Amino acid sequence: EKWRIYEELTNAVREFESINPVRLIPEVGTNFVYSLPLPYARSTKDVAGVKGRIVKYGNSVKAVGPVEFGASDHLARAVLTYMRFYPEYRSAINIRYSREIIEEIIEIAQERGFKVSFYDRREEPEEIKAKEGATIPWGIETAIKRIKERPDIIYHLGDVGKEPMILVFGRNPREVLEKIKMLI
Amino acid sequence: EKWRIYEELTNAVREFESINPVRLIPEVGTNFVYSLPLPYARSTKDVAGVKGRIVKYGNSVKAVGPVEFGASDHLARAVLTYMRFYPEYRSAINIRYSREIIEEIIEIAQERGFKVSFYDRREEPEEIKAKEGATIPWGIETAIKRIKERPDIIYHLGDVGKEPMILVFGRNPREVLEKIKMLI
Amino acid sequence: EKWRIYEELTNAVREFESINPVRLIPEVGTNFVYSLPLPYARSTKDVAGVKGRIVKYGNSVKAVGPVEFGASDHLARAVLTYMRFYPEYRSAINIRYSREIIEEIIEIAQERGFKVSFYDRREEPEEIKAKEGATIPWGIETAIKRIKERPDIIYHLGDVGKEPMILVFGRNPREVLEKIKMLI
Amino acid sequence: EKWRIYEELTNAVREFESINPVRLIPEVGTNFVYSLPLPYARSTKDVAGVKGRIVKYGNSVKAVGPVEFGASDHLARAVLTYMRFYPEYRSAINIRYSREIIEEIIEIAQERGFKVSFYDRREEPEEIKAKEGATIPWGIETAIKRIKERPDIIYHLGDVGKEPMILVFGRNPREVLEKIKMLI
Repeated sequence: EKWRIYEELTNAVREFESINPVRLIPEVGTNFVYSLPLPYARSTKDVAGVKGRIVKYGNSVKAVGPVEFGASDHLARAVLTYMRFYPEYRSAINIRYSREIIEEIIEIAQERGFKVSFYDRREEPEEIKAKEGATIPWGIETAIKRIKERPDIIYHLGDVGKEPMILVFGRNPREVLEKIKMLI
Repeated sequence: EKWRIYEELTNAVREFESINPVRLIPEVGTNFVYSLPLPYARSTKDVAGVKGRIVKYGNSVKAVGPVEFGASDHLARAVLTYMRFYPEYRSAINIRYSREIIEEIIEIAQERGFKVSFYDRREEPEEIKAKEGATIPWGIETAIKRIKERPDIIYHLGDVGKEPMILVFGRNPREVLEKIKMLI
Repeated sequence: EKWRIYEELTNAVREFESINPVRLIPEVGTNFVYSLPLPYARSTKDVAGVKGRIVKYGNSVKAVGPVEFGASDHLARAVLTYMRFYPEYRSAINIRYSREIIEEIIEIAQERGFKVSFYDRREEPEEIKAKEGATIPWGIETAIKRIKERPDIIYHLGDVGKEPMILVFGRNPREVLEKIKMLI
Repeated sequence: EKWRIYEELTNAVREFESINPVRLIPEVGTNFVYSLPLPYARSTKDVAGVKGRIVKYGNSVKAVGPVEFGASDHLARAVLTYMRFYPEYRSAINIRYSREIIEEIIEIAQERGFKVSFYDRREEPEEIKAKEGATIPWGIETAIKRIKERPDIIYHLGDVGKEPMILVFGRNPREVLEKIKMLI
């Protein structure tokens, strides 16, 4: 349970840093999470993330803090919502978006054969926009229901005051880290 | 020169953290800078900033790294451009924007008596939007030329893929930190 | 009553076309409305407007339909809200926005002792954006409260899916049209 | 040639009004154009359109002016670009966008073996946004290349200051109008 979660993620984070993925880190920082399995995964508190995320350091990246349950808020909701459809995928990571990265992700998905969906906040029902915290889950579902298969990659373009993101899911941190490795 | 710059900023950053300004930290992180005086201030390399900025940690903030020249890129250009109008103001800091913070900043500026200007990227000439790195300086000038006096505070609302910011300037880090202290 | 209104608006409209203000017409078309008096003016049905508005023809403008009560809706609701603060200002017109046009208006505002204000859908709380047709009222109220004087001109920039607009008011069509001319 | 074009578009327009498609008209108004043939169709001047377009009247629509060559500009440039890829598709119409309308189009697209594509001004390089009237060509090219088939319908969501739009094409006005009807 918990220890295994804390160890596997803590390792992935260390390896993530070692491969030095600077071009992939957004401005808000990258968080890498690993949730508890259902039905115990009821809140972001049940999901382990990097406290302070991982930010661009010099010509490298740095995890500001240690792995702790309740560390991540936005990515946890995403993975948590995603589990409502694929309960085995309790790991995820958010990386920077840009034409190059997405084009290159598309190509690789094409090759290694795996789905990528998305969601556009411009197509979001005002009412949902109104309710706080309802947007991230809305996006995940929209994206998930968009295609027929399971999307390993879900992204969205920017919106007023909000930057674009690329989310990549895995059943555990090692698998997530593996997709990232490919991206290079 | 340099040592004095490195010391004064390094102290302010330590004090900034101590006052624990979590509500004021944006998602992209807060950077606090102190530039070299003209004519030596020719690039962001001549400006000292926090490497990795200062991010929300727990119910607090944390400066990811040490103070170094060339640490800041976006705020340095802002302060650098600002100096073209008020060469004595080589310090600045960017904090989170929101109705509350701005309303409260307005009120205080009213009280302690000091100017606040702004710029809107929606009123930005396409051509400028086109040239990379020309936007931050454009904003600063627009904001500076907007009012007749010197604006200690310059902010801007969000835009597609970009969040809103509140910039506050001072002639040195101590003065900047003092405006922030008031904000509480 | 109604006849005096109908006659006046109908004449101002005919003269607006006559002066040929093509560059001041927006893509959505310009509308010119004149409301009944308080408390009669209880809805957009109590306001007279151009059916099908006035639109760009060739290198000229053209009124699409005749003046009728209820013809307008948006511009009508705007003047309705505006009358809560200045009951005698029952006439208004909406014209194309542009840096060039708006600056002209400023100059003239200064050169003629007229006041101009604005509002921003970005500073609009999400809650209000959720209630259909609650935005126009919000805008007008916002712009009027932004200054102590009565704003003859109220504008706003573009928003996702919505174009910028400049609304000019007056006691009657003559006053309103009278201003258009200075601008021209 | 020109007369056959004039006559056909003029009749389709008269019938469009006749079917009363109010809910399918945008605030900027709907235009219906029919171009000459390649290589004759060398500019928007070689394309026939509704002067002053067709706009919303009451609970009905109305053509503001007669059919003339060069009447259109945007819709005309769109079909011009579209003809570089499908030379025989010289007719097009632009209609109001909305989740409800677009979904209907999808269903019908599926239920009638028609293809639909789109473009996004957000994925538009800043360089292209800088060159006046280079966006429409960009959009059409983008949407057409997004899929291997010919897209009968090309749409796009709203952008700052610009509304969303759904463009439907056809070999001639009958084909185009023919589709509008299914939608209705």
